[PDB]
Amino acid sequence: GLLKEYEVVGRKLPSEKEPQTPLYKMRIFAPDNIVAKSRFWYFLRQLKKFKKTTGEIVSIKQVYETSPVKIKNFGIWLRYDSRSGTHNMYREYRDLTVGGAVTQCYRDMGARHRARAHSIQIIKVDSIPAAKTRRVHVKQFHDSKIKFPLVQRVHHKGNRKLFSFRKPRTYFQ
Amino acid sequence: SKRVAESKRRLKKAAVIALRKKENLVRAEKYQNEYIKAEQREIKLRRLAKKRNQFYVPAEAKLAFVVRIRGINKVAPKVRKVLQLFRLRQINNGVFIKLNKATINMLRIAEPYITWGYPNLKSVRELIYKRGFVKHNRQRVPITDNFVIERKLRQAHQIQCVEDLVHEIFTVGPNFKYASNFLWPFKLNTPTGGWRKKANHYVNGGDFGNREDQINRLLRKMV
Amino acid sequence: AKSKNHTNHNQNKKAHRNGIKRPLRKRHESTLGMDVKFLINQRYARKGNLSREESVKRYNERIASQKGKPKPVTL
Amino acid sequence: TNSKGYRRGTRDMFSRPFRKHGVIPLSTYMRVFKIGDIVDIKGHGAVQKGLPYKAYHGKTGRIFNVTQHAVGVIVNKRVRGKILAKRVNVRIEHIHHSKCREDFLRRVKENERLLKEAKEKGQWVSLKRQPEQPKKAHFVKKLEEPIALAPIPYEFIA
Amino acid sequence: GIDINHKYDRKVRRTEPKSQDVYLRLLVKLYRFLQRRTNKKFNRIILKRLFMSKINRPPLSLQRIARFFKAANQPESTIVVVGTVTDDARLLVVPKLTVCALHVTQTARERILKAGGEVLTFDQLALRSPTGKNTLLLQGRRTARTACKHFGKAPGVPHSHTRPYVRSKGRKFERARGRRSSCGYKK
RNA sequence: ACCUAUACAUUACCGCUAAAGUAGAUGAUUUAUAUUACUUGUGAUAUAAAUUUUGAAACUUUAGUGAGUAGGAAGGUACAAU
RNA sequence: AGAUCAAGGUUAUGAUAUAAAUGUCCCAGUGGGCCACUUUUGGUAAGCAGAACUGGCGCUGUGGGAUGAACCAAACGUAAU
RNA sequence: GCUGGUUCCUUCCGAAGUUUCCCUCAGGAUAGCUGGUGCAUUUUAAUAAAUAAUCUUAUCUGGUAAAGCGAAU
RNA sequence: UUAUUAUAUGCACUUGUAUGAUUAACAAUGCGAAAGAUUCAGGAUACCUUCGGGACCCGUCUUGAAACACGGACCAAGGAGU
Repeated sequence: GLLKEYEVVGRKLPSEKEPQTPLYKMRIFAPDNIVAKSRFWYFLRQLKKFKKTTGEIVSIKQVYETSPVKIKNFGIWLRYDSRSGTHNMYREYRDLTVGGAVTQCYRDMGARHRARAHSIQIIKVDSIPAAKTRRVHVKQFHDSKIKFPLVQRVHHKGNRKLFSFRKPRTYFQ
Repeated sequence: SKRVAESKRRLKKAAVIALRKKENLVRAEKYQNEYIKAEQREIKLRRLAKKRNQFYVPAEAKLAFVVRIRGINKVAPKVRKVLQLFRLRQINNGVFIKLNKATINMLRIAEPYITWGYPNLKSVRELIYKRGFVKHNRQRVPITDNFVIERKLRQAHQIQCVEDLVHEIFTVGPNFKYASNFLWPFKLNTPTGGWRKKANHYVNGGDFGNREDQINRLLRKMV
Repeated sequence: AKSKNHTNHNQNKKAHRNGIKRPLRKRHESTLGMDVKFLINQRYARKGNLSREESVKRYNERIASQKGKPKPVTL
Repeated sequence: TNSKGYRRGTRDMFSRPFRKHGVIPLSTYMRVFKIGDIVDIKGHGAVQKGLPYKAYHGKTGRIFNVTQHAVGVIVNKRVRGKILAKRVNVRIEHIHHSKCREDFLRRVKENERLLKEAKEKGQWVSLKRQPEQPKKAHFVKKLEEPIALAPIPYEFIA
Repeated sequence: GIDINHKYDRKVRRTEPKSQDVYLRLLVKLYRFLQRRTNKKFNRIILKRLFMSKINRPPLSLQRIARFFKAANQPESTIVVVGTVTDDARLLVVPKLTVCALHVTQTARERILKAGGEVLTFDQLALRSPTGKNTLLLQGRRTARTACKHFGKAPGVPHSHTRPYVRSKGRKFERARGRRSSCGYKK
């Protein structure tokens, strides 16, 4: 999908020896509503006793990050399992939206390390301003004025004629 | 002395058919204003509990819709038995199910052949209007009017109209067991656009198990 | 030779085909092999059941022969 | 290449517990047992006078003939597959009292009595059990320490 | 697709008389009409009993015609018997009674008529009591007969008592080993 | 997005299986109209024309449904004689 | 332990019923099995040997895996969509 | 007690390679599985205040996975 | 009080809509045509021509046969549950 962002809150349903059990919350990136509510329990079966049903999911909501046209560079903290090899990482991407730079992580982490997305865990995601971004492929996209004449298209192959007539001479200068 | 008898029958069968139509109008009017005060209350409760900074949980769902999704062979004799008792014996049959602890542990058992979720009113209506059939001594009678619910269910329950079926199913009433076992299981057809894996869970791949709001959107393309 | 002596495949598919056949729920059951009197006593109380309406009240009047039963509450 | 015979593979059916050896406590002979009562069978390993066989330890059934110091129980034994009704004599310390009726017999009282208090108010009975429903819609305040409280992993480094 | 309807969805019964008898296959034609247009259960159990074999329509002696009738309180209830009413010499004095039957032995027709009451075919019943008011519909025992004495046999259980297929009754005919505790065992 | 089964679905047809209906036809039923009792109004009577058998072992209605060796049961079919 | 009276509310979890219950003919065939998940013993291993469970093949076509007895889908009246 | 064959067509249902015994181990008997044919009938049978088989409840049993040797052996 | 809904349409009369597994109105083409004889549709009947798709040889025993398993060159008569 594209990994929207949620804030999912727990309960430990309130049995009589203790009413009002203490309401923990998470920050979950999942493609959909209901899979966000089951990451929550996989990440509750490590920190609190608390399973379903011994617990509840009190109000979650999908959140809609704050500035969708600022050009912030995210820095995510990560934990992932290899073939033999559960490892911490720390990765950085440039994106307008937070859930766009967690899904930027997955398709990159999954390619570069083979990393199937059930063995990746997000352990922090924050915007990191500048002059803290390490990660050389970010901090070359910093310096205004950035000239960069990569004459770029997809250059749609080829066009509406299969047997075209015109020999498309890319450069056009 | 026959023609005296029949045209008193024929004019008291008219007055009872007339006294159903108005009694099935203002009864469908009452049932419709429930489903407006209901969903507007859950807006009212959230816009209340936000300003009082409390967390408003909604109600846990009763009334699933359960549809056999996958295959009649290679099935084991304890998922073979739950899916008989849920009346789901073909592919793309669906029944209405009241949810408690006692059938949810049965949907757990029959989990890899079932997708389920909790249905919209539009989904409850469109399933008995477009696809909806009826048991007349093991026969599968369609709907064709609402005499055919008035027959078997008005004398021993108080269901007589088609919206009394919808009311006894959306609001999971006391006569729920009578008005799910009335309806022959809904022989839906194959969703246009497709499934996704049929044999990985909905959280991983997409089918079996709880969709839990998206049985509505699946049933759009299935009905 | 030796291929397959003593297996259980197909053995509870058979035993669940003309299925597993709970016994019964019989109102009366055989008293065959019970305590043999016991049963001669109950065969003596079955004959002497003679009062439906008549003597079944009458012996309360015989209880009043000792103005009731104050004493025998002990043994 | 066998079992056969009569007490084989009873190194743990008729083993005694941890430190419950010794003299059988004397209430076991004092219990009253009636005809048609229901009863369990745990073959007591310290009494050899008529143990149940190993195919009946674990199984409950109805008494229907009581004697001087043993009881003739009716235990359902599954054979292939036609469940038989057996007729087993066992002694007393190979028997306990069931509890499976004991809850119901207090449900028969109360449904007689929950209709008895509703005999005067009239309405309404609500006698039969329900399995667990969904709970309701609540709302819960923090009220008490607003959120986060926020568990987030860090689970490897070790 | 559906698993299943197996079997036997084919339910099991007989639905017309196997007798090609032109008299019986006409009383059926009648009693179809007396139970689809008067839904009595009295008339089912005459259409159902016009179908069965001669086992399942067993004879019923003249004394049980009478021994049941004298269980009183219905002194004009005709006795309805879908089968044969034979004659009991062990009854001496026969009460005046009215009889419906498929066949009546003549030594019983000579006695009932002499008493004297009636003997009715089943078309005079229905022209008299179509709904079966004041009738007594009886049947003699279906396992009266001695073919039924041999069903079914494990010697080794304490309850069989079920009659081998010998050729002859005597000693030196299945009376030795496996019946006596001396020879072999007691069964 | 899209392609793809003898699966799913809605329809026609064949069988099976399970139900249900029909037999006063010197009767039933129409259409008109004359008369009519008249209840305002609708029935009953006369006329004229009309439809109304089925090896009831039949006809009509309704629903579900269909793999098969070894194997069993039903209904047909070829041969020749009395 | 029983035989007859007196009182008893709304019948006492859920969901199911392609009908179930029962005789006879214990009538035909069969009494060489192989394959597979997970469990497992002998062997160094074996497309080997032997067991436990479930499902299949045997008896089974069609779709898929170029190919195939068992894999994955799916079980099959003649046709259209 | 072994090899070969065993002649029409449709329609319906549809297996077993297991158990016990046998100078038994390429065979029988024997039960399981199968078909036929009925029959009895239910406010789970014909114009339910009652049965029956996966979950729930309640309650019994168990010594395998795990755990243990700062408990016995 | 603000609205909302239903009931208070008989007598006639339509080529009207519905509902009896809701297909029928308009036109064109062509004459069963006396014998004589065309039009339009259809005919893997049983073949030849042209293409596409599928497609291993039966019987048998067998866990498994197209088998580098056995019988079978072909044809008529005979031929086996009495």
